[PDB]
Amino acid sequence: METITYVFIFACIIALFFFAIFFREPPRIT
Amino acid sequence: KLPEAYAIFDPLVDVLPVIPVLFLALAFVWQAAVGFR
Amino acid sequence: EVIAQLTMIAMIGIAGPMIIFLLAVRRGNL
Amino acid sequence: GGRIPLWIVATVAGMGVIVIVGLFFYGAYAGLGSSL
Amino acid sequence: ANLWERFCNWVTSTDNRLYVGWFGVIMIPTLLAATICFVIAFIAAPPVDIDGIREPVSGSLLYGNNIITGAVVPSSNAIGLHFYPIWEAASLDEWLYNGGPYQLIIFHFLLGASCYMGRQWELSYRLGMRPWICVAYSAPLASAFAVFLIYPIGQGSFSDGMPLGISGTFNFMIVFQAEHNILMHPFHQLGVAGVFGGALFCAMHGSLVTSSLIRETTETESANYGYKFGQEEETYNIVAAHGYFGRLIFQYASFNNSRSLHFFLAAWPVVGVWFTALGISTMAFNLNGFNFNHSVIDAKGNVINTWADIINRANLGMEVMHERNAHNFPLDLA
Amino acid sequence: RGWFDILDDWLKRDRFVFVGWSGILLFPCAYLALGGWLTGTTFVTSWYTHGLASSYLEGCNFLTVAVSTPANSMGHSLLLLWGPEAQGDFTRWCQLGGLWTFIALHGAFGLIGFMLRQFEIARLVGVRPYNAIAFSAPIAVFVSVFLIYPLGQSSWFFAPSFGVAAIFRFLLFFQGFHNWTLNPFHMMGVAGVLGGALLCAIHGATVENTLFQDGEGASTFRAFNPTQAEETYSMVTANRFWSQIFGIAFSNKRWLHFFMLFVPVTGLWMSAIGVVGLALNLRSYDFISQEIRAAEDPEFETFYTKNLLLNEGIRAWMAPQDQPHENFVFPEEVLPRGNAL
Amino acid sequence: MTILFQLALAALVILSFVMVIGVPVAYASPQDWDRSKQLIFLGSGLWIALVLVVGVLNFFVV
Amino acid sequence: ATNRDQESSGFAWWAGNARLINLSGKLLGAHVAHAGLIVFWAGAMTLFELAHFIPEKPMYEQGLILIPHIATLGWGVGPGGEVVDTFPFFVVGVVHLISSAVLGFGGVYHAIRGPETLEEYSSFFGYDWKDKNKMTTILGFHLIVLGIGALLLVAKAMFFGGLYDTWAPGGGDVRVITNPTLDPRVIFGYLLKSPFGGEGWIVSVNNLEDVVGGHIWIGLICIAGGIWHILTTPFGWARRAFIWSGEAYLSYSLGALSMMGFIATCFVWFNNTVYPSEFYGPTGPEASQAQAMTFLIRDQKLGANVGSAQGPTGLGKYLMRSPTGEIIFGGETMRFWDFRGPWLEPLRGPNGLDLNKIKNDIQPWQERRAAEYMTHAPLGSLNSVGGVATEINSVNFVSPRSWLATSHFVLAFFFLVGHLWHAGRARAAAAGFEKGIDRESEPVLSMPSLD
Amino acid sequence: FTFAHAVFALLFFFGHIWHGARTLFRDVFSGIDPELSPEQVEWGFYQKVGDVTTRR
Ligand code: CLA
Ligand code: CLA
Ligand code: CLA
Ligand code: CLA
Ligand SMILES: C=Cc1c(C)c2cc3nc(c4c5[nH]c(cc6nc(cc1[nH]2)C(C)=C6CC)c(C)c5C(=O)[C@@H]4C(=O)OC)[C@@H](CCC(=O)OC/C=C(\C)CCC[C@H](C)CCC[C@H](C)CCCC(C)C)[C@@H]3C
Ligand SMILES: CC1=C(/C=C/C(C)=C/C=C/C(C)=C/C=C/C=C(C)/C=C/C=C(C)/C=C/C2=C(C)CCCC2(C)C)C(C)(C)CCC1
Ligand SMILES: CC1=C(/C=C/C(C)=C/C=C/C(C)=C/C=C/C=C(C)/C=C/C=C(C)/C=C/C2=C(C)CCCC2(C)C)C(C)(C)CCC1
Ligand SMILES: CC1=C(/C=C/C(C)=C/C=C/C(C)=C/C=C/C=C(C)/C=C/C=C(C)/C=C/C2=C(C)CCCC2(C)C)C(C)(C)CCC1
Ligand SMILES: CC1=C(/C=C/C(C)=C/C=C/C(C)=C/C=C/C=C(C)/C=C/C=C(C)/C=C/C2=C(C)CCCC2(C)C)C(C)(C)CCC1
Ligand code: OEY
Ligand SMILES: [Cl-]
Ligand SMILES: [Cl-]
Ligand SMILES: [Fe+2]
Repeated sequence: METITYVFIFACIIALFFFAIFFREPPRIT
Repeated sequence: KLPEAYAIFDPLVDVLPVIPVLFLALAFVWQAAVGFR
Repeated sequence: EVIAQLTMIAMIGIAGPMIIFLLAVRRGNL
Repeated sequence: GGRIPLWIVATVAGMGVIVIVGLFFYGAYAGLGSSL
Repeated sequence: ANLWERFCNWVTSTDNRLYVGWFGVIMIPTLLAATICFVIAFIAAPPVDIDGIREPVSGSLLYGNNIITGAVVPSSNAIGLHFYPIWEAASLDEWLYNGGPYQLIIFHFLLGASCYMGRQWELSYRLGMRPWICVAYSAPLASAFAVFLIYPIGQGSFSDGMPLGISGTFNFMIVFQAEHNILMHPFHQLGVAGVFGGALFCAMHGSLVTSSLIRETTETESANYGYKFGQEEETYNIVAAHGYFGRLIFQYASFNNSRSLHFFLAAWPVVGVWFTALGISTMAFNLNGFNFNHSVIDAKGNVINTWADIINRANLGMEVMHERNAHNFPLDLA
Repeated sequence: RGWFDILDDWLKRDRFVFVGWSGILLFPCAYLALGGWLTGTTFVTSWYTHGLASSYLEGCNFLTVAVSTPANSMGHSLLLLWGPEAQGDFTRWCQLGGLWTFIALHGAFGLIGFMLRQFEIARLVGVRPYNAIAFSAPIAVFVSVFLIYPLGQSSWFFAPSFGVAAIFRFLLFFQGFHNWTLNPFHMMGVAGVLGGALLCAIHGATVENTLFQDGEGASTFRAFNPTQAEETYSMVTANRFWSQIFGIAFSNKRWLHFFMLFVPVTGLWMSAIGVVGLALNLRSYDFISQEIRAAEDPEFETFYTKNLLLNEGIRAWMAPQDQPHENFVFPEEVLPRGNAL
Repeated sequence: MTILFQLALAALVILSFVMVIGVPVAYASPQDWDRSKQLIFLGSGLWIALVLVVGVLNFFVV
Repeated sequence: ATNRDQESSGFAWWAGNARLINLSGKLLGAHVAHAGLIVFWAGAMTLFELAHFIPEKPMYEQGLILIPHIATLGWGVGPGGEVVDTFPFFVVGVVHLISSAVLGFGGVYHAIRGPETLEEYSSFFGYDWKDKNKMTTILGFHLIVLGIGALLLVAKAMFFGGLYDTWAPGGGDVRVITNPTLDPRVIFGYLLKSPFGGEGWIVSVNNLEDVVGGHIWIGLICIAGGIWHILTTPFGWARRAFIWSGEAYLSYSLGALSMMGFIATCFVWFNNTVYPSEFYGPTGPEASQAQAMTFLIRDQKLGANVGSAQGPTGLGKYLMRSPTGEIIFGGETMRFWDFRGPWLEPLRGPNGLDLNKIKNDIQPWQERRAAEYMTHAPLGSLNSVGGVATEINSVNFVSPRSWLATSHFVLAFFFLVGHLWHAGRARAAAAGFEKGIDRESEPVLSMPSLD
Repeated sequence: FTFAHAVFALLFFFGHIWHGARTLFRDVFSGIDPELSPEQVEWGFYQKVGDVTTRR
């Protein structure tokens, strides 16, 4: 169970990365 | 040892290798002279 | 012995600043 | 107020520290603290 | 145009969400191969005989590790500095036993991060920027080359390279202290100044700029909305930050030129970390930290211990226990 | 104008070195922390407290001089010069370690003074006091390491001695007895310091490499007027660079400098907390699961077990001389050692 | 001729020592490009001769 | 104000040597004067080493880095590297040092008196950085000069007394080379060797024939390239690939020098042919192999059968197999089994170390060398306490190999930084945005958003 | 008990600093005055730091 848990958290972070790059709030020039 | 003829120059010879560092220092004495224009 | 060493390097060392000094008096081309 | 040029005091003062420090490294090899 | 020109134009395009570039053509494959191997070895690779003494160290999560203890283990001392590609093994099983993943990961990683650095230059050229961010990155890059490549070379073995793990790194640091007295090495003292000072100046700059933010918001909204992206004008009063900080210390220990202040921020940590990467890189060749062991003695000749001698007793503790089964002869000469 | 008001006037005068009310605390305690350090690393021994030399006078160099902690037998005494131990005798005070408490406590009140000075100057100039707030992390470190940690231990003996190599010894003590590298509070502190160093370097380099051409010479420093309105570098080109190089980028200058404050300040605070634990020997020393397996399975080895073996060598090899007051006698045959070495 | 080689040798050294300070001051002083042309061109041949003379004397003492 | 201040030249004092970029005559003086400094140091240092040199101590016990370079060239040395005539050291010393003064003189003249710029005084010496024909011609001249230099080494080896040959029997001796290796299968086989363990790229060159023959090829290669470039102009492809500027050429050479310092570093660390251990002390690998040899010898004398002794791990305590089966020394030194040295190769057989030779044929000179080398391993502290980091003060030693390898790694690293700095700047300056971004035409502002 | 309270005491020091500053600097919590001149922060203009009444 502990291996699954460490792997799951690591895998959530990689998915965070993807959304934070590709689905960021686009910076725009007000 | 040096050749015994040049023994009286042993202490000159001990200090000679550091002379190139004094050139670097001399450049700063010089720019201080010209006020770092 | 070491006064020999220190007296040589005393003279060699001041040699540089003196050049700068002389060239200032003559309003040399510093 | 400025009779001695700054570039001179700099050189004098520098070679003064160089000496003091130079001496401290000498003492690292002589007398107390030299392992001898 | 022709096909090669379309490709060149896509490769170097400043309109791609992530810049690719010529350096990026080498970086992408090499970083991907390093990362995939690393993730899979960290989770599933079987024990590795790091020290070449048929005494395998388990590094992976499935063989009873956690995040803190796990590692990709350096390759066998029996291999030394020999190249150990997968295809030089008789089987994957032999490759896993002898630590091949480590070689594959660090070489692809060093290459990709070398090209990460060149990519930084390259994108800055396409954008019309000044080019020296990549110089800044050279400090961390140089550091990584030291623990993963230079130090193996000096010592004859990638088995003495820094492990890819949290506890493996600590192992590396302790052993390094016993064999090199890195704490007594000025280049590491310069590294610590680099990173303590880096953090100091980081906190200072952030605190000082934040102190002098221009009232542009109400007390119920984040002050951060006082800044609008791209905006022409500055959002803090540097004159005010100087006036505060010059009084904190004195007027000329404080910066009033923003460019000189930011160049100082860049240079202080970068230089310090260069020195500490040079520290590892020259201790790789056994020019070690200062040795003041039994340096003070009394008129008779008894040793009068100093803090250096106390450090040396710790060092000896690390020396005599590390790799406890790998020494047959009395001096640990590599 | 009352006399308090006239004294305010003079203390808050614009001079080369601002004084303030906070000065009355800051300058005297700071000078004496500094002074007693210089004095004590130049002239004072650790022979009676530690069995060590520790001054230039004895032949130590800049790296090995220390003002060393008082003997363990003093407990947590304040070691006042006029107190029961030294009884007003200056020489005996120096010899029993009084300069350590002198430095420790004058330094503490000087740090107070400095933070108040940060507050006092902020108020008069009219800026927000985020710098004083940032100074709270150095104070948490100093208090945790130098005061709280020994107060939980047997005596001031085990606080840090004020010296370059004395501090290195402290580092290694903490590895061998506390396994402090394994401690998550230290790990967060490492992240904040190395991360702050990172922010420091990357921010400085970005500004330097996105500058606008505001002059015509190759020395770019002279194209900045502290009173100009305009940003001196391009946030927009900075953002695009890092967006395409690293995938994300700052877009907000305020948040960026607030983050620079936050990261190293929060990291030192986290490390302070771990040291408060260690005051009590409440360490993250072991992983129980690894130990139960290792005890039962002689073929199970990890970097975690390899490091404890090193810890074990540090403790036994260094303790007799590092804690002389314990009169530890370890025969050769009990010393842990691997093969040959 | 032992003492005669030490003669030439400190000649070299007391000539180098002059030529070292003198040549750069001579050069960056505007006054005497010509008043000092002869000086340096002489000390030069003098320097060289001294080196050569010391070079042959070595093989009579060293 | 002939440049020489910041208002006119655009560079501040701390980058004042960039004021010289387009002052060919002052720039010529800076280089000659600086060459002066290099040849001065060769001269002062050698004499310094001579004054401090005791011929009865090994070179490596006395902090010497330049005299070992002279000894390797075959001067002043006899069998086993014994010093037999110090006079040549003196000569190298004085001649360089004398020579520094003429160099000295020439640089200070050009940097002060002479024309600041050369291009109107004589059309041959003056140059424009952007003249692609003039640059390749200077390159060609220097190429030829280098090629000659390489052939000077060949001349010393073949016609003028030979080179120290650590592999020459009887324990090493100077020796004239008569059959240099010309087969380019060998000479250029070294270039295609892996730089990894057991191959060593060109660092592995282990005999003086290959060394001399490589320098015939390189000399002739440089002389032929010199002519090439003197007669040619860069082709279309090369013009479109490079930046043609003073600073870019500088960055190309900083690149080159960096690469070379790193190679030097590994040369002095691993190679015991053109850095003989007689002179430089043992290599790190050598010292560690020597330790295992020393303790093999001691225990065999006591009665140990060293081929059948199982150590604690299950591997042989003295001898084990490398991963391709060779008999090698055991213990940690298993990483060093690639080591080859004259003291050790007599025990080597077709399958590696030969147990019959180990049981019968170890001579006292091998025992001595192995003990000497084990106790001059290149470990020491920065203040020159010899040994491991935990050693007590007493032995005042740091191996020349450590000094030469650490100094040149440091140097090669900073010269790679220099490359990146100046290459980057040269590209920016050529594109015209090295002073910053043009507010009125900011490039990113004319680009579409990423998202 | 001891661990938690010493830890909590330490953190609460930081809250004292945070809330103390916000009381004494409430006026500029949202930012510094956008119309503040160097006569007020630069050196010498005022004999007492901050006091506009101290010209020259
Ligand atoms: C200091 C030495 C030096 C320098 C700086 C130059 C510089 C130059 N040479 Mg010259 N050259 C030299 C020595 C030198 N040469 C010598 C000694 C020879 C004799 C063989 C030549 C022969 C020569 C020829 C025949 C040509 C040049 C050309 C050029 C120009 C283009 C070079 C180029 O593209 O770089 C190299 C850049 C490349 C992109 C080449 C890519 C090849 C790969 C990436 C490198 C690996 C190949 C390598 C040579 C072999 C591998 C060794 C490996 C095992 C380590 C440039 C001005 C060219 C020119 O325009 O002539 C007028 C040309 O055609 N040179
Ligand atoms: C190897 C080191 C080196 C060399 C060769 C040079 C050389 C040069 N520099 Mg650079 N420089 C250096 C280091 C060096 N510098 C460093 C470290 C700094 C930073 C402080 C600078 C900062 C700098 C600036 C700011 C400027 C130069 C300039 C120059 C050039 C003209 C200088 C001039 O007018 O002197 C004038 C000074 C004097 C006449 C005073 C005396 C100098 C002489 C040469 C002393 C020689 C002493 C020697 C012992 C002679 C006796 C030996 C004899 C027997 C042979 C010249 C080619 C200038 C330039 O580019 O001009 C356009 C310029 O403006 N440099
Ligand atoms: C690469 C270095 C170099 C270069 C390119 C130049 C180039 C120049 N110099 Mg400088 N100069 C140098 C070094 C250099 N000099 C040195 C070292 C000195 C001091 C000895 C001088 C002293 C000097 C003075 C005092 C004057 C010049 C002048 C000139 C110009 C004309 C020279 C001429 O026509 O000679 C023609 C060439 C010859 C007659 C060829 C024979 C010269 C020797 C014998 C060549 C031997 C090469 C050597 C053996 C190779 C090995 C060197 C070393 C590795 C051992 C020209 C711009 C003149 C000037 O500026 O105009 C007023 C001038 O008055 N130079
Ligand atoms: C005819 C053209 C020519 C030649 C042959 C040289 C030769 C040389 N120059 Mg170059 N130079 C030239 C034109 C030339 N220069 C021009 C036109 C400029 C621009 C004005 C420069 C600018 C320049 C600079 C800036 C510098 C040089 C330097 C050097 C020397 C390199 C030191 C070296 O590698 O020695 C190491 C030793 C070896 C590589 C081997 C041994 C040396 C051999 C025996 C010398 C033989 C040289 C001889 C003249 C060549 C034969 C004729 C040839 C045409 C076939 C070398 C003697 C450097 C120097 O030291 O000058 C003081 C330097 O800093 N040069
Ligand atoms: C080794 C680490 C280290 C040192 C030496 C250091 C030093 C300093 N930091 C300061 C400031 C700061 N530091 C900050 C964040 C940080 N500071 C950090 C790390 C350090 N900071 C880190 C890592 C951070 C990130 C959070 C901020 C935000 C500030 C400031 O605003 C302030 C400043 O102006 O920065 C430039 C200055 C405080 C001036 C003062 O109190 O004077 C008064 C002096 C007194 C009261 C004496 C202190 C007595 C000491 C505590 C004990 C005696 C010590 C001996 C004299 C010396 C012993 C030496 C041996 C131990 C080797 C001072 C230069
Ligand atoms: C070989 C020989 C010779 C020659 C020699 C020579 C060539 C010399 C040189 C010399 C030199 C070459 C010297 C120089 C010196 C210098 C100096 C001594 C400097 C110092 C510096 C300083 C001290 C600095 C300071 C400063 C300043 C100024 C500014 C800024 C700041 C500072 C602080 C940095 C003779 C003749 C004897 C003879 C015998 C042999
Ligand atoms: C304790 C006490 C006290 C007080 C004291 C004090 C206050 C003192 C002072 C003292 C001091 C106040 C001193 C000072 C000192 C100083 C020093 C000793 C310094 C030195 C330095 C140096 C040596 C430096 C140099 C350098 C370097 C190192 C590097 C870079 C460069 C230079 C050059 C800068 C009292 C009274 C209460 C009494 C009781 C107790
Ligand atoms: C340009 C310039 C510069 C630089 C300079 C230089 C780098 C120089 C060089 C110079 C040089 C490089 C010089 C040299 C000289 C040398 C000499 C002066 C020599 C002499 C020799 C002799 C006299 C010898 C003798 C002897 C013998 C034979 C035997 C043994 C003993 C004896 C050693 C005594 C500077 C940065 C400052 C500044 C600006 C400009
Ligand atoms: C002497 C000797 C020898 C030999 C030698 C030889 C024969 C060598 C060769 C050498 C070589 C043969 C080298 C080569 C090199 C190459 C290089 C180093 C290259 C580079 C290139 C580059 C750098 C490129 C770049 C680029 C690209 C790629 C793209 C576009 C852009 C650019 C152009 C930038 C031996 C070892 C046997 C032995 C001993 C001695
Ligand atoms: O430090 Mn100790 O030394 Ca460099 O090797 Mn010899 O022992 Mn082992 O393998 Mn990793 O570690
Ligand atoms: Cl270990
Ligand atoms: Cl071993
Ligand atoms: Fe900033």
